[PDB]
Amino acid sequence: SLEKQIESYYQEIAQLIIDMIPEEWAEVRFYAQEDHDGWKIFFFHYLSASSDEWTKDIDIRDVIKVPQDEFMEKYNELSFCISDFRKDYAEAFGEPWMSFQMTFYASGKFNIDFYYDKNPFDTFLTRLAWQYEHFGTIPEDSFYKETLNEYLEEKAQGKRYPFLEPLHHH
Amino acid sequence: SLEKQIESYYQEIAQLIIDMIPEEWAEVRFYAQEDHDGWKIFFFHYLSASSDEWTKDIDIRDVIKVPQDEFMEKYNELSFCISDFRKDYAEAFGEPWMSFQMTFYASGKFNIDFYYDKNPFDTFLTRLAWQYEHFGTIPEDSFYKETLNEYLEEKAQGKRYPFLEPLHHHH
Repeated sequence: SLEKQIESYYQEIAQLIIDMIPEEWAEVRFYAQEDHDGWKIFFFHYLSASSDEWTKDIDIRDVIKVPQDEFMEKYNELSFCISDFRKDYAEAFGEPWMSFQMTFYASGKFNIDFYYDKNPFDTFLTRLAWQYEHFGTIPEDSFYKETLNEYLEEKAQGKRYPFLEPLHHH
Repeated sequence: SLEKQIESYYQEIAQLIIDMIPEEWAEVRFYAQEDHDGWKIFFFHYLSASSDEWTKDIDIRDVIKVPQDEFMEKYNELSFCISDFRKDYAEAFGEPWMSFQMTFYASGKFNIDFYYDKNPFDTFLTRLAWQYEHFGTIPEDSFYKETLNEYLEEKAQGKRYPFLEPLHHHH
């Protein structure tokens, strides 16, 4: 079925991410983006089981035990998998996704949503805005805070970027 | 012309590498490989203008002052450029290259060669073997050393891997 084939892409992507995570995790959220011209942004965050804090993929290198090339190899395979998935999806569906979001849990639950919007933001600002939407994080550094304001002023005008957003007292 | 179009890829690849380099540099050596199923290895080293020591691409991230995502962005663009190049080259000439090496200098001078062999080694060992062939490096760490032995054992049998060797009767 088409559903099972989508599950296989999920499993293959999740496994590559799991291969890069150096410790026990409770939850992972992954963002992947590619346009018609091959411009790409992708990253994941994961909830550490032992500290209960979210950790960025890019921070793994600080604590990594295996050689860097081993990590970069999985990174490459993940970047390939994203592009290969996009082509096949476009051949089947008739058009490509522009981005997707995937969350998965220790329990084996997952969900994946596809989006067809252009992202006007660069990699650095895409991650901060993604963080902001997913976890309410304002960053500590002042330059990072200023950069996040770029996104926040866009939202203040009534613009929305559902591609980087998660899914009555007073 | 075909010559101009292909030189335009070389320049675009060099510029992406230069964007990642955080200091003055005298020389860069680049290796790139992709097969038919999209399996990829690529990396560069550059020669510092002062030190003057060779530095690995992967070690740049210890010293950068920009956010990591800015470097990862340039990394992604370089990676795409490689695959985009390969695919256009295959369309034009009928068969893709399997790997290539490029050296370029501060002056804008460069040398390049294309290969059509399959590399049986993985990313980690490929760099070790590439470093062994370009700079004669033998790793201090004993795990790194015994990994390189896998490659040296092949060489003891007369096997050669020109896709990772640098681009006479004196003693």
